[PDB]
Amino acid sequence: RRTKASVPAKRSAFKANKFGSLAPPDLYPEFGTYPGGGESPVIPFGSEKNAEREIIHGRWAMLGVTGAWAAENGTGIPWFTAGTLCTPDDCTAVADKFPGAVAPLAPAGSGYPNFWAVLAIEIFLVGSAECYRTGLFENPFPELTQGDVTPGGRFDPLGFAEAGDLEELKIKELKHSRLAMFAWLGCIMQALATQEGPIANWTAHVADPIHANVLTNAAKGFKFY
Amino acid sequence: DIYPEFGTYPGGGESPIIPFGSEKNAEREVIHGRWAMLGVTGAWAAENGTGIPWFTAGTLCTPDDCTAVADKFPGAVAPLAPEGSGYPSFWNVLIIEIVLVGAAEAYRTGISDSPFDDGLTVGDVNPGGRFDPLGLAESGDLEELKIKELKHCRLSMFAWLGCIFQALATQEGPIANWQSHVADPVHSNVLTNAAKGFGFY
Amino acid sequence: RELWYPGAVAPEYLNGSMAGDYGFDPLRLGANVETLPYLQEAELMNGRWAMAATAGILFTDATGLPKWWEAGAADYGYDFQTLVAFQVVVMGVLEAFRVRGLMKTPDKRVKEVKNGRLAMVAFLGMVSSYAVTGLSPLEALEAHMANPQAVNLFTSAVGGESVAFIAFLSCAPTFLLAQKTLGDGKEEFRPIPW
Amino acid sequence: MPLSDTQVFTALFVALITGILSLRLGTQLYK
Amino acid sequence: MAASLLPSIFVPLVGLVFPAVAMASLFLYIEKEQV
Ligand code: CLA
Ligand code: CLA
Ligand code: CLA
Ligand SMILES: CC1=C(/C=C/C(C)=C/C=C/C(C)=C/C=C/C=C(C)/C=C/C=C(C)/C=C/C2=C(C)CCCC2(C)C)C(C)(C)CCC1
Repeated sequence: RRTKASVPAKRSAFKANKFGSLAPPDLYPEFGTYPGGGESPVIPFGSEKNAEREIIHGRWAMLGVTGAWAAENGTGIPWFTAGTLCTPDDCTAVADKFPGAVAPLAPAGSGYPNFWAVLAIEIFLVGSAECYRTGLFENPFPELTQGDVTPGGRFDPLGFAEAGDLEELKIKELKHSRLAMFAWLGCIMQALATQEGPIANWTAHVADPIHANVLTNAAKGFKFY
Repeated sequence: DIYPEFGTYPGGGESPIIPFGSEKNAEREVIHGRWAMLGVTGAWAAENGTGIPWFTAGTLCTPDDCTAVADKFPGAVAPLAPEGSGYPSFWNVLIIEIVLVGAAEAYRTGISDSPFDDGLTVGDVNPGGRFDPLGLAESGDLEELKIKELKHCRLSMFAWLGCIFQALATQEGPIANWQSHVADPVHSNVLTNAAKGFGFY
Repeated sequence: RELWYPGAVAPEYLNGSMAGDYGFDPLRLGANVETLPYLQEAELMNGRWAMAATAGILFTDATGLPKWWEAGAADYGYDFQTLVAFQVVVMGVLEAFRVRGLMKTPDKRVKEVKNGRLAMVAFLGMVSSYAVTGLSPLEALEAHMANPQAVNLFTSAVGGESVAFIAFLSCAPTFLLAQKTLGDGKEEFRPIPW
Repeated sequence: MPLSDTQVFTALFVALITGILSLRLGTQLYK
Repeated sequence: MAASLLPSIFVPLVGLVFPAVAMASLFLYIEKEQV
């Protein structure tokens, strides 16, 4: 073994070309304001960390809302009962839940996602990433900063951040984040009140808009009065 | 490090989630912990001794009937009450409760003058002047003991919040839930109860 | 200071610094300097567990509770698997804390040492007496006190073994005295080299 | 009649002492 | 009891344990530098 240290000179498989900002110069005409650009309309700004906490809950709630949406669209199972499928016992069922899946997580027969297997992989993968994101563990990518919700190095392979206007993209993500978190809260409250999935509640509300509302179900007590 | 867990003692730290705000907030915290600690250990002891869950213990003592409390106490030589007479009554205890706790409260907080009038200052959670006859405040590392008490305070309050939410969900009791979980942890959990429903789903 | 027999020679690494040091280490287990604190702490732990065990055996025996060897089979609230899981978790946590404290780091110390030493001997005695006679410690003591002359270890099933061992103990220091006065005491080897 | 267990273990302990003495002799020879 | 126990212990003791310790010990001594 000798030291080569040649020039890689590799380019991204996709590298978004400069597209700039696709938003008006005004960036938060909506209620409230992005952090670091004005005063919080109602709730007090708890801490500098709260902005990054908002971003993380936002991205997680985006992913959760889209997961509940796609799971109910593809299987019809509500998200709040999808946990009962994969359990220490009979986690075989959870396998075939993806429409068009060429193959099952559980091949026919014994072959299957075990709860503990899935769980052990889940801890070892997600916790590792969670730690690497925060100050726990260490930084495997020194070029990026732990504790920054917008690293933008290897984590933007397409380079949309640099291709456009960075801060308008940031606020766009923030607005999507807040929208999805509020939608997630609506989904949990709907699950509590109606015991039916989000897309089921949507379908009931669009089939007969005038009925199948909060107040319609309240007339029946949300199945509790 | 004295406090290696997530948060830190008030004397030094930032209070990451909720801002520190007033120091009266820290006074309340300690008092809430000193109380909830007694509450959690009392619910523990009541469940172990009598099998009665804490959250319905008040049903036991009522204006018409407050005699059942006498036979509950385990290992007592004579009852609580005059046997059949059962002098202890809900109101009999209530007048005693309100007067004794009100005196203890007011002499704590200084609404009324301190009867002890021994240089003790009201509005301090740790007097250390008279409420430590054993001298463990005087001896040892007193600050380290404040830390331990705090830690026990916060743990006990979190356990209390768990106990009330388990009473609401499981409807069984804290120690009964503990025994169910220990007998079978895999198929007796919050998520197993959610799968079965909490009695409402 | 008094050693483990009148006329003994304490090993050079046993200079009385440690609590309970009677210059007894014929096999040179504590000869290595770096493992000697570990062996001290192993002594203290085995002594402490033997002390707790002696208390929990004698009180159990004298209060009419099930015999110490039978106490496992008694019907308890928690089955074997959950109990061993509890034990594994809590003792692992406590021993982790003890290890880290050890890594960080007179009269009463010596007292504890001697007490633990007696306990370990007494516990070994209880196990051996049960294994030979089948009698619990207080029953064994009552049997001995009933007929002290003929009811003893040296008249039990392992009696000749014990008599031979006591003969070896009684005749060891005399041979060590010959070894000192005739030999040079310049051994380059130790009974446990590590 | 087989040998009693006490007989076997007494002879084995005597052997252990003999082995100790053999080690003493070997060490003395090695000097 | 001796007959049912002692062979099963001492045959591995003399044919696996004692050989291992003896060979290791002798190795450590023979390769031990003079100083
Ligand atoms: C030199 C004599 C000699 C020989 C060749 C043997 C041979 C054997 N014995 Mg026996 N034995 C002897 C003496 C001897 N013994 C003596 C004096 C005693 C004490 C009373 C015993 C007690 C004894 C028991 C209790 C058992 C054996 C067993 C065994 C068998 C193999 C396991 C073993 O080696 O453990 C031997 C165990 C020892 C504790 C070591 C005893 C050896 C003597 C005391 C020292 C001999 C050393 C030798 C002269 C010099 C060695 C240096 C160098 C040449 C290697 C084997 C048939 C076992 C058996 O039957 O397995 C099927 C078994 O259970 N032996
Ligand atoms: C947990 C998620 C989360 C987090 C960490 C934040 C944090 C933040 N937001 Mg965001 N936001 C969120 C949710 C959240 N918000 C949602 C869902 C919306 C849409 C409604 C918004 C809309 C929004 C706007 C429009 C603005 C902020 C602003 C801010 C900042 C100031 C507020 C503050 O520090 O106190 C945070 C304190 C709280 C989150 C406590 C409120 C708790 C209530 C009671 C809600 C509880 C939800 C639910 C009922 C719980 C159910 C429990 C379940 C068991 C049933 C801070 C960065 C402002 C800003 O950046 O200032 C410059 C600003 O202008 N946010
Ligand atoms: C009511 C009791 C109580 C009180 C008064 C406090 C007060 C304090 N704590 Mg303590 N603490 C408590 C509970 C409490 N905490 C519990 C249970 C835990 C365990 C999780 C802790 C753990 C803890 C840590 C680890 C730290 C503090 C810190 C602090 C300080 C910062 C926060 C502040 O000023 O706002 C106080 C504001 C509140 C108490 C309001 C909380 C509101 C939420 C919504 C409560 C959620 C649970 C609620 C009861 C649910 C409702 C149930 C109902 C439906 C029945 C302050 C002195 C920090 C500190 O000292 O910084 C230097 C610190 O590091 N505490
Ligand atoms: C604890 C126990 C056990 C074990 C025990 C044992 C292990 C015993 C042993 C014993 C022994 C172990 C013995 C031995 C002996 C030996 C001998 C006796 C030897 C001898 C030798 C010789 C004699 C040699 C010599 C020589 C040589 C050859 C070299 C050099 C030189 C000379 C000459 C020195 C068991 C488990 C079982 C049970 C339980 C208890």
